[PDB]
Amino acid sequence: HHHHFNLPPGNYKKPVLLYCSNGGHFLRILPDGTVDGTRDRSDQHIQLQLSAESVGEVYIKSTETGQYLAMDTDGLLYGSQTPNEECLFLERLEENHYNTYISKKHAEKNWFVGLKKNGSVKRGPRTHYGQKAILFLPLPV
Repeated sequence: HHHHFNLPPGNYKKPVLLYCSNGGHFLRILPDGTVDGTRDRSDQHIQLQLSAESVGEVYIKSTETGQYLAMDTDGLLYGSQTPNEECLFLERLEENHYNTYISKKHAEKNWFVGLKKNGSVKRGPRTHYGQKAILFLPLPV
């Protein structure tokens, strides 16, 4: 147990857009497996479906391509065709409002899903508690 257990109130009944408070980008998983952010609300690759695998642990899946968000051994996010250990994230409430996603595999290292102000994803080791890059709001599609 390396992290707190404050959980967000939302559920996984329907797909969502994961809006990053840092630069206002939506998390996107492109067909080729690339992960980044875009401000284009009409983009077809920002619709994501979350599912609970265990209380507080989720998969984040592209509804358009079926790919799973995953963080590799060097902290880089990628789209995986199949669910694996790198695809589980600890979904937590942060600052009493936002959702944060910590890599379960690398939870002890405090590696988060984060977006920079320019729309590029942050590498795990460059993220940490306290940043704006790690704060997301799940918006209904």
